Amino acid sequence: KVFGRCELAAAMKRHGLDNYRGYSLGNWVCAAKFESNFNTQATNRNTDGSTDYGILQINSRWWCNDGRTPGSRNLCNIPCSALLSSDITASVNCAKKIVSDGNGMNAWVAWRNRCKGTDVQAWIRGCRL
Ligand SMILES: [Cl-]
Ligand SMILES: [Cl-]
Ligand SMILES: [Cl-]
Ligand SMILES: [Cl-]
Ligand SMILES: [Cl-]
Ligand SMILES: [Cl-]
Ligand code: NA
Repeated sequence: KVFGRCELAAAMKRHGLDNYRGYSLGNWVCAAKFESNFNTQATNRNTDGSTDYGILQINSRWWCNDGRTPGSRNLCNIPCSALLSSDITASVNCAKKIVSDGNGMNAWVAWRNRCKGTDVQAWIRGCRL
């Protein structure tokens, strides 16, 4: 599923991301834009052999099991394929674990390079929430 901007903001708000670990909802929408273009089906291979999955590009090195990243962990206790669902529940729940790990939203390279320090409230402007 390819979400619209406000549609995703609403889904994220309902699943408790707004101000989760102090990150306002715009930060999460901005991160999803630039990680996946709001597409739950997005996948990208990394150099190390791990793959990033879903709307928040969650990596199989640590967070999910894809059966092809040897020596990796599955800290969210989910198949990576669960992160590609039109239902963002699994992604949001695993994102909460990531953002709690110590590095905040710096875990998301697109967030650090394209969202951090910018006017992220723009991403939820005009939305009904
Ligand atoms: Cl929308
Ligand atoms: Cl947009
Ligand atoms: Cl915001
Ligand atoms: Cl699994
Ligand atoms: Cl959803
Ligand atoms: Cl933080
Ligand atoms: Na893994």
